[PDB]
Amino acid sequence: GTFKDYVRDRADLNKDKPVIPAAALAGYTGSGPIQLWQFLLELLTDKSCQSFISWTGDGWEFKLSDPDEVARRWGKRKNKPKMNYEKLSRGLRYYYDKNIIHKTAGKRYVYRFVCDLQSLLGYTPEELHAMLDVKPD
Amino acid sequence: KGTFKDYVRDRADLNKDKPVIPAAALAGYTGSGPIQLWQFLLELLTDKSCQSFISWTGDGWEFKLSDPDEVARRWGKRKNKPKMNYEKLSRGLRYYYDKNIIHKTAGKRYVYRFVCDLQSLLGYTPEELHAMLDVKPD
Amino acid sequence: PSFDSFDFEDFPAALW
Repeated sequence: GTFKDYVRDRADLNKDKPVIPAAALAGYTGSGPIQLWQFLLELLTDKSCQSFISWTGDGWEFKLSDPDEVARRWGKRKNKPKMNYEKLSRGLRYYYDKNIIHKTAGKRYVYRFVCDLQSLLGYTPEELHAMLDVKPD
Repeated sequence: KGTFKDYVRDRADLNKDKPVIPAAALAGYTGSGPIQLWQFLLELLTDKSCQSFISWTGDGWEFKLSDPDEVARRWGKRKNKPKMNYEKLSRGLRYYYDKNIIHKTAGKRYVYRFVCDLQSLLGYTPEELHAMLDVKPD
Repeated sequence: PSFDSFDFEDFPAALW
């Protein structure tokens, strides 16, 4: 119904409680609008998003169980209704070149933050895995 | 500045980042994707750590910019517009007046009022928010 | 109410 009920209802489903909020991370880095890598870190730290995106238990490695869903939420967040994983994948190559995110060789739809994300976020991979109750693969 | 972890903790100690109406959450509710100016203002107006430069007047949805420069600065930082200032912000607020969302209070400077039916959208009444935020009326 | 886009040359909307 209203926004108050919208907040209530979603709270009952344990949504909107990411460890690393994208807007909060953008404020920390001073980027202004959220960027794709911050958007992914929010989903990856949102227990309600583990069905379509989650960590693998190996450091900063993560997988996209439903790559089409993560793209839909990225399009709805940036007013790109025609956003699909095909386009979203194009934008990920930027993060490959800057050594921020790398594809796990020999695994499809699997990536890893190869930057010193521990020094940036102040979290270890095992710490977030425990908070998020991640089951290693 | 430390890590993001320290960043969140430092700001929590200052009672920041606890707005009643977060802009990002409101943007998801309305489906605007990126946050819009009116959502940003509602976040500041429901964030007690921001009352030194923006606050409710105690009269309905009326609010004042005690420091318009700080509001413009924070908007610029939030949207990566380093050249943002009151002049551009004022032009933006002028666009909202055409759509009958925000009107300016005549006789007072930097005082505006949400004219749309905000109570029905948010589920909060003006006086309810004032009480939560400890608004001292002007 | 509806919140149509606010995007002008003297007041451009941010995205990325």
